[PDB]
Formats: sequence, C-alpha cells, structure tokens
Amino acid sequence: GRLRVVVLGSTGSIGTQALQVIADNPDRFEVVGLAAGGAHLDTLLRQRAQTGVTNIAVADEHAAQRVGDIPYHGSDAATRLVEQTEADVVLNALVGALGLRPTLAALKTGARLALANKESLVAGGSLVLRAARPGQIVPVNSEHSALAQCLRGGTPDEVAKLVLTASGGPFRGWSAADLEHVTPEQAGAHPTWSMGPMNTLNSASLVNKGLQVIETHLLFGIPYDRIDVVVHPQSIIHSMVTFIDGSTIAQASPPDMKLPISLALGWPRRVSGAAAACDFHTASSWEFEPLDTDVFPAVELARQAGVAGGCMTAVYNAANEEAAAAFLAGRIGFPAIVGIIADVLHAADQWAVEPATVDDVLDAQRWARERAQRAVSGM
Amino acid sequence: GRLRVVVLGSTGSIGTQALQVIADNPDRFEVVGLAAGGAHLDTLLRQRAQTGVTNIAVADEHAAQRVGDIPYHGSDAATRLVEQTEADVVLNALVGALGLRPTLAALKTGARLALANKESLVAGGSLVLRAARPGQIVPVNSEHSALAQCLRGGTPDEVAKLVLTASGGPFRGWSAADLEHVTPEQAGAHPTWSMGPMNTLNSASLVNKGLQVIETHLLFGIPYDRIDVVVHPQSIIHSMVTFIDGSTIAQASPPDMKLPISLALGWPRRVSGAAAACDFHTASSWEFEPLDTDVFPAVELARQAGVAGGCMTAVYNAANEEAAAAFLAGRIGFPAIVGIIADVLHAADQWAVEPATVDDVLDAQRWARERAQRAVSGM
Ligand SMILES: NC(=O)C1=CN([C@@H]2O[C@H](COP(=O)(O)OP(=O)(O)OC[C@H]3O[C@@H](n4cnc5c(N)ncnc54)[C@H](OP(=O)(O)O)[C@@H]3O)[C@@H](O)[C@H]2O)C=CC1
Ligand SMILES: NC(=O)C1=CN([C@@H]2O[C@H](COP(=O)(O)OP(=O)(O)OC[C@H]3O[C@@H](n4cnc5c(N)ncnc54)[C@H](OP(=O)(O)O)[C@@H]3O)[C@@H](O)[C@H]2O)C=CC1
Ligand SMILES: O=CN(O)CCCP(=O)(O)O
Repeated sequence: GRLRVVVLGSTGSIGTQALQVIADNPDRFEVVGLAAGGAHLDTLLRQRAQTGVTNIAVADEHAAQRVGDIPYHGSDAATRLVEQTEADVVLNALVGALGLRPTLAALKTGARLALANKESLVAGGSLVLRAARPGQIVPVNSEHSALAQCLRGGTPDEVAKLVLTASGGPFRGWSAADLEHVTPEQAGAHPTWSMGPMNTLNSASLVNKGLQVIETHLLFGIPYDRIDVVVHPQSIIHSMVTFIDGSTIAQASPPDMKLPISLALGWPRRVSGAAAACDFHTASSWEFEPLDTDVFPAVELARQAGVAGGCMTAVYNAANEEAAAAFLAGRIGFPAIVGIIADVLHAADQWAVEPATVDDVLDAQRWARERAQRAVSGM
Repeated sequence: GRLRVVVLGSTGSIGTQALQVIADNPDRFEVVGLAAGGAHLDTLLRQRAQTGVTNIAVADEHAAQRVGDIPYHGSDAATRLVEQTEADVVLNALVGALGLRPTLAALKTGARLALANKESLVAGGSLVLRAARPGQIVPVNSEHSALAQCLRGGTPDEVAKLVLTASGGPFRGWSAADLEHVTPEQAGAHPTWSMGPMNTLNSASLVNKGLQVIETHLLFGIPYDRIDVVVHPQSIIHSMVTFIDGSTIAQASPPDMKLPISLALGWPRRVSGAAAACDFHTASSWEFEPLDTDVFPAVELARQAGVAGGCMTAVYNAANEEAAAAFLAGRIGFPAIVGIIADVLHAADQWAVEPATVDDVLDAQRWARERAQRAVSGM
C-alpha cells in the first residue's frame, strides 16, 4: 500500500526533492531511513525533525559524534542502514562510486532501487546487473525516466534507436581553442538544471552524457551503436525512442527533477500533481543540433569504454573523478579532463575482465585513480 | 500471421497508399476485397488485374455497366462486400456519408475497422460508438494515430490532456482584417489530382481541426475541455498526451501517411520500414504557438457542437460543407464560412437528440445544408 522509502544522500539536491515528493504524497510514500555525508548537519537535523525518522546514517565520524546518538556512522554506515532497514524502495542519491556498496546491499534486499547514483551502475557493471531482478533498478534521472516511458510506445523487438538528449552545457558551440580558458566558475553554472557540483561539471564536459550512455546500455540492454545523443538546449524533451516503422516517441516536461523522482518511487504508477506540464498556451520552440564530437569526445570515449566492458566503465568513471577534482582545484585546464580520461582508458588493457566481486571493481578504480594522477603530474 | 484486408475507397489517396503498404509487406497483409465509387473505375480494374482480387464492389451502376463481371454493384455494393467477405481488417477510406453504412456493417462482422472515413464518427457518432466494441476502431488520421501511440505512456486514468497539433494552415498568424481578403486560390484551391479542394480549405479554416477534436472525443473518451489544440508549423509532432504527473508524451515523424496507415493496418504491431524516422544529424526546431481562437473560432464551435451531442456534430459538418463550397463558388467571403456554421448551429438544438438510425443522421445533414443555404442566399 504505502511504500516505505530509504533515502540515501537525503541532504543533496535529489534527496531534498525526493523528501518533498514524499511529504506531498503521504498516501503513497513514507520515509523510513536517511543517509548523509555529515557536511550539512543543519539540513539533516531539519530533515530528522520534519520526517520523524531517527534511523539515520552519517558517513563522517566527527560529524555523527557532533550530532549524538546517530545509529549508523562511519564509511559503511549507508550500507548497514540499507541492510538493516525494512523497505520497499531504496532511493540511492549518493554521489560517486562510493554509492556502489549501498546499491548492492539494496538489490540484495529485494527492494526497488530508485537509482540517482549513476556511478554505482557505471562502475559496478555486470556485478550490479547480476544482483538485480528484472525491473528492480528504476532510474531517477530525467533522461532514463524519459526512455522508460517512451519504450512503452512499442515492444522490445520494435525498438530501432534510443535517443538521449543533452543540454550541450554552458560551452555548447565553443571551439577547442575557446575551451582552453574555461574556469571552475564558468563551468559551475548550468543553463537549465540545478544540480550538485559534480553533476554540474560533468554536464559541461559532456562526461555526464557519456556516463548516461553507459547506464542506458546497462539498464535497457541496447547496443552502443543504437544509442544516439542529440543536443537539445531547452532541456524540455528529455529523451526519445525511434521505432522500426519510423515513429519516434518523446517525453517532454519543463525541467523539474520531482517528476522523474516521483515516477521512480512509485513505478509503474504516476504521481498526480508531481510537476508542472508543458504549457502550450504560450509560444515555445524545441531545438535540436548535432553534438560536435571533435570538440566534445567524452561520449565517444564512453562508448569505447562501454564496448570494452568488464571493469573499463569503472575506469572511465574513476579517471573522470580524479581529473575533475584536479580541474576544480585549479591544477589542470578544462580540456585536460577528457584528455586524461582518454590517456587512462588507452592504458587500461587489463581491465576488460568482468568483475566477480566488489574487490575487482575497487581494484580497477584504484588503478585508474593512480593512472589519472600520473597523467596530471605530467602536465 | 497474415491479416486479410478489405480496402474500401481503394482508388483514393489513403486506399492507394494502403495498397502500397500491403504490396510491400506480403508477409503481414493480404487484400481480399476492393471497393470504389466508379469515377475511377479504370484504376479499380487495374487493381483487380494487378492484385488478382476479383472480390470487388462498384457503387455507380453506370460505371458497373461498363464491365459485366463485378460481383457487387449499385447502392450499398461496399456494404454487401463487407457483409459477405471474411476479413481481419476493413479499411474504410470511403468519403462522405456513404462511408457510414459500411462502417456499421464492418463493426457487425467483428473485424478490426481501420477508420479513415470522417463522417462515420463526426456524423454517425453514437450510432457508431454503440456498435463498436473496445479497441475495434483504429484511426488512420496522423493526429489520432499519434494520440493512440502516446496513450501507451500510461493507463486511461492517468490522462490529463490530449493535445492535437495543427499546421495552422496558409493563414497562420493572419489578423481578422487579413482574412477578409482571402481568395479560393489562396485557400490552397488548385485542380490538384490527389486532393479534394475542401481538405485544403478545411485546413485553412481550422474546421479540419474542429472535426479532429470531435473524432478525438469519440475515439478516446476524453471530455472536450481536456482536448487542446496547439499550432505547430513543422507538422513533425503529430499530437501529444499530457499525463496527471506533468509528463507529456509526443509522437514525432517527418510527414508521411504510410506511417499511420501501416500502424492502423497492423495494429497493435508496427510495420518495419513503413516511413523514414526523424533524423537528428542536421539542426532543426519544433515550434509551438497558440491559436487565436478569436480569429479562428472553428475549434471552439466544434467543442460546442460536440458537448451538445446527438446529431449536433453532423450539423456542424454539414453546415461547413455547404458554407465552404459557397466560399469556393464566390458566394461568400472566407470569414463567413465559420460565421455560417455558428448561425446554423445556434438554430439547431432540435438535433441534440441521439440518432436511432442512419436516416436520423441523414435528416440532420439535410436540415443543416438547407439552413446554411438560406444563410448564404439571404432567404
Ligand atoms: N542533481 C541532479 O539533478 C541529478 C543527479 N544525478 C545523480 O544523482 C546523484 C546525486 O545527485 P546530487 O543530489 O545532485 O549530488 P549532491 O552533491 O547535491 O548530494 C550528494 C549527497 O550525498 C551525500 N554524501 C556525500 N558523500 C557521502 C559519503 N561519503 N557518504 C554518504 N553520503 C555522502 C551528501 O551529504 P552531505 O553533502 O550533507 O555530506 C549529499 O546528501 C549523482 O550520482 C548524480 O550523478 C543524476 C542526474 C541529475
Ligand atoms: N487524404 C488524406 O491524407 C486524409 C484523409 N482523411 C479522410 O480519409 C478519407 C479518405 O481519404 P482519401 O483516400 O484521400 O479520399 P479520396 O477522395 O482521395 O478517395 C475516396 C474513395 O471513396 C470512393 N467512393 C466514392 N463514393 C463511393 C461510394 N458511393 N461507394 C463506394 N466508394 C466510393 C472513391 O472511388 P472513386 O474514386 O471511383 O470515386 C475513392 O476510392 C477522406 O474522407 C478524408 O476525409 C483524413 C485525413 C487526411
Ligand atoms: O535529469 C536531469 N539531468 O540528468 C540533466 C543532465 C544534463 P546534461 O543533459 O547537460 O548532461
């Protein structure tokens, strides 16, 4: 009846909007657990008071101490919260490949995994897939939500292509020469979406879209050569499916995460009033343009990593995390992010083996981070 | 397997395109019956020669006099062929009120009815709906085909709005003052070989859209106040569904009637290669803008007629036929088309009774034509 929801990363952008959806719909949903890093205790304490949930995980030990009487604390806290909390839905909105163990714990419980943490699927790969029932993983991001809705337009044998839309980021249309001068402040403001700091930078570099191409292949089982990316600056069309007869089915809404969040939580059932619809009483246009793959090769790199398979997507992601951190610190330039990913991937021969265990995945990421640092040291 | 198809109106635009789809897909379809009026008897006779189908109907006895071996000829030849031919699908691409009895007969056989004939729903209304079983009628029109596909995005209970797109016609954005000066020639009237002069006019006047709104209500059971029209000059998006959560699902394809025809024939199964898909390698935009209902009141009039019910929509359509032909003959100006429809409808409340027979519908149309004629002449 009422779905019991554990919210991991409750204090971030996705987590807060998820709590708002749940608060607006006490008929459909109830929060039963919260996990956070500890960097925003004000927010977390506010959430504790508002939801009445004391079943809480805090990653940072000093922060958990500061609060007092937090039942789960330390780096395995989110995972143990998931293992020990009875739930129908686990919303994983943690950031980074650190969401991997909670993702795997969630799947092992049999709960629906409402997945915002793309990195756990990208890194985990077949390891995560083997742990899931069909339909157990339900994507929270707007692109995959769109695709899931659009796929209802036909049978699986009728699918020709999945078309992912990308905003193009703040630097859409820029030359490679132009990109050399980009600052962390210039890359820090998204034209259409309000997200956390990592998702915002990844949108500017197109790595977000590369990761989403990987997730698409893993979630929906479609070959990489049938996953297209088109640039759509308005971010109103969220993605499309083209069928074998020539028909395309597209999903559209004004950008608002509460829509895909609500659908992921309540899948298959839509949540009335979750978000504003497109308003056709006023003029608008939906524009499409090809991605410039020469200036922005991150999606092509993602495909190459995805095709190689095994632990190579974990390498792609881990290489990004390192180079991105070096960009935000002011150590390397903007175009060095995707350049280092490329350098790491093409040295990553050994990592095409399929992971048997989390340890295999961790091993690949450890290597990639080290190799990424070596690439940074060289510039 | 292979669907047995009867094609009614086989010498028209829809009928000949359907026959192409069928000739291109002998695995999926076989023609088992052909029906035409007799004005293009030669084409019908070529179709018999080409397809090998001898099960043919000709409405015009005079035309039938030319041949000597037509199994069905005279008034109701098409109805009789339907009654006596074993089929899985009847494509009704007949034009005008004479499509109505064949529709009723096709429904009675239990075959799927791929419906192009506008009068069957616009005029026949509750007579047709009471005869049809759920899902029996599959629309051929590109807008209705789009809606049927988009309705796959949720349950019936999840539908908020149906949004039909309209090109806006040749006078899109024109003021009322502009519209005073409209000539027949400008209203897309040419001696075009594949198009009735009324269809281009009905598009220009926005009456075509009004008729599509009525058919939408009847096909999908959505109230008139939840059926919207948006102007979309590119005609790439063929229509859209907005769901209760705020999500909109849209169907997009480059204009080509073989797409909706193939799907109507094969429903629910798509036909591979029916039409070209949208191509995103080249930049494009899809524009939307509201219709000025004050300059173009034809759609609101249609809703008024539809809400009234009974035979009121037959009156709407019949009043248009008279007024539109009167404009084309230079007996009235362009703005007076919808003006006369309004006047006839305001006088027409006796026709809000539900029709018991086809004759009730024909009487409504007779009255509406006579009423419109008086309006045109000043008598
Ligand atoms: N934002 C969006 O709209 C979109 C999000 N995504 C995905 O959603 C995920 C998160 O998005 P977003 O909420 O914006 O990111 P945020 O940075 O805004 O939120 C990150 C959350 O994770 C928590 N966290 C950080 N480190 C740890 C840790 N070591 N242990 C436990 N919890 C931790 C933070 O708590 P705290 O900071 O208080 O310590 C915070 O609540 C990402 O993986 C991203 O790819 C996908 C599509 C779009
Ligand atoms: N054309 C389009 O793309 C669209 C069509 N529509 C609707 O779909 C319907 C069909 O489209 P379309 O094929 O172009 O129309 P057409 O006029 O091009 O073809 C009409 C068909 O009806 C036949 N016919 C006429 N009278 C009789 C009769 N008494 N008995 C049996 N058959 C008869 C004609 O035979 P003959 O030629 O010998 O007279 C012809 O084969 C139309 O009514 C239209 O309103 C809706 C949207 C777009
Ligand atoms: O759900 C929302 N997103 O994933 C936004 C992604 C932004 P991008 O299209 O620029 O990567």
